[PDB]
Amino acid sequence: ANTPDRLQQASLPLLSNTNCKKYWGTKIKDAMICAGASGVSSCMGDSGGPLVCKKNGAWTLVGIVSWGSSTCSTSTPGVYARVTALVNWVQQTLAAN
Amino acid sequence: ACAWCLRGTICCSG
Amino acid sequence: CGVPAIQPVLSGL
Amino acid sequence: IVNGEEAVPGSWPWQVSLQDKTGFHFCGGSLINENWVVTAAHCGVTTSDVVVAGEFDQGSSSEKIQKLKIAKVFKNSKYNSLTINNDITLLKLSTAASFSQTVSAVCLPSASDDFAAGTTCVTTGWGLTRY
Repeated sequence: ANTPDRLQQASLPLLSNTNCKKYWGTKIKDAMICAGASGVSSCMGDSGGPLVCKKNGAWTLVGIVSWGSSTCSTSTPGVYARVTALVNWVQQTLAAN
Repeated sequence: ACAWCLRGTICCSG
Repeated sequence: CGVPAIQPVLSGL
Repeated sequence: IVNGEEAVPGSWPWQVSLQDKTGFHFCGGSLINENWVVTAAHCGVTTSDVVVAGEFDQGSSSEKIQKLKIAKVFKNSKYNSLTINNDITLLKLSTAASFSQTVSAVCLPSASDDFAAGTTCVTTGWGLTRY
């Protein structure tokens, strides 16, 4: 159980907040989004890195690695900060600093 | 259920 | 933004 | 990442490693322009830490990396450490990255964009490959 020296990548599907709630219940808030439950998982050391989807062809920041299962179970979905619900805050901040 | 960081108190297994 | 100079390759994509 | 795979070297040019002064990696983040990085609020970055861009193999010096210094840290003031809600932080760099073949930016969405349940997306990092 140690760190990989070389950068890893993995493909995974987004869930609805309705299905994600079947695993995590009331811990799921409006500024969160889930992906996974598909045979892969993020794990300790990945925190703060990207989840990206294609929009108009370009890779676009949809999530930020946040939290999930304490054993990194590949059966359970992972939880990510939802950039769409936070992007206007990003914009204000850049604009004023 | 815990944060997926490495160093700290909110991180899984500390 | 969003278009690397080095194209990523993924298993099954 | 559990059950993932090595990336083509240089193919995720926005991926950065956040390290302390001894060179220990503790979190990741993403470049959004020459001056700004987006990461998570629980990571607890301060102006003591370093931003490392352009790196593939953490065990080898066959790379042209940039070690960047942090000017200020903007934690989201709605961040709640009990619910891990509003988990975003912005890092302004005191020295700008210079964009190249292996270093550049991810796109930001509009608030209004819709990413439909069941879309195939992608995640990257240097985390544990097993518990």
